[PDB]
Amino acid sequence: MSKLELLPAVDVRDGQAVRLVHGESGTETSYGSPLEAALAWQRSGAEWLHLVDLDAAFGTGDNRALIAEVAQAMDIKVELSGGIRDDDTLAAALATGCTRVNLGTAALETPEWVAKVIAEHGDKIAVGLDVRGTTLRGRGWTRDGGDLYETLDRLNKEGCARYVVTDIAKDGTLQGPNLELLKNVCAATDRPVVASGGVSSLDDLRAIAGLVPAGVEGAIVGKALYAKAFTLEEALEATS
Repeated sequence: MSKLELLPAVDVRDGQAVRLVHGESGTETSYGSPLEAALAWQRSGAEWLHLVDLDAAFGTGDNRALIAEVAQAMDIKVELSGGIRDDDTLAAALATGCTRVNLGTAALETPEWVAKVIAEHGDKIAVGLDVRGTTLRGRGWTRDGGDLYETLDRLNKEGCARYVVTDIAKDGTLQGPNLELLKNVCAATDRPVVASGGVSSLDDLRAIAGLVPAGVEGAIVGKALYAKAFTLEEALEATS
């Protein structure tokens, strides 16, 4: 009923809260302590934290203990992502008591594993779709991931509860969300869609909120909050 969920992000690389541009390794701007960033969002009224281990995502080690420390400090909902691609990584992620995880690369690379984990864990699983036109991209050996609609059909029919949708071209660039893409994904499923990437302004958040009736549930917000484009309090006011 008009409300858009907001998920301020903390992405971790080499023990730091960082923002990348187009999700590309080596474009890091560091914002200091992940724990302090997460604590600040929570103090500012966040209902969700979107917490990401980028080292795990990129295959350059991991920040497992730090990610756990951050999650333990949260009294709010936590959506956890980054290199979750096998049983052991999934087990540790879920042991945080996070509200849900995101699987990204895994859905392209081992579709049978994603099917199994959806079946076993239900709506504790959401799948990230990283879209270039109509093609999906991952972080393993797969620049080609598959056709967007074929992957959505397979995941829909396997019972996937929720999708996290990113246009790599808008990521960390502050150029506005890809509304056409979000709406195209809403056409292709009845499951909730979470927008990820591209937010630069309060008006961008209002535009994403305008898609709630079409099936967009929330928006993950990174660079604009760290850049102080607006305060989390202002964002919360604008998204009902």
